[PDB]
Amino acid sequence: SMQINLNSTDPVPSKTPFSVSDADSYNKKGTVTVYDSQGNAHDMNVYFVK
Amino acid sequence: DENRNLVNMQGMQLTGYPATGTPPTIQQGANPAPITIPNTLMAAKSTTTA
Repeated sequence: SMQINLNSTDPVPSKTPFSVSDADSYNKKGTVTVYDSQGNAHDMNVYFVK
Repeated sequence: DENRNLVNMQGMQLTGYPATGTPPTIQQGANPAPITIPNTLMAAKSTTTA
């Protein structure tokens, strides 16, 4: 689950590229840790782009 | 401490959000990584704009 609260007035026009680094292309970078079949941790990076 | 880690005494590691990029930025959506403070050098950064 992931309860997200976003600011209604936060746009991303500064950039369009991603590659988990182009800060300007997104508004929020969240990471959810999840487990695979051996429990190995994984980094669910989630990007919110208005 | 001698490992460049913030601790109490106790001795436990103080955690926080990791920094990334140049200049570093705070990944608030990232997991609460151990805070460390390297004593190594800031690399020169070419002028990009002026």
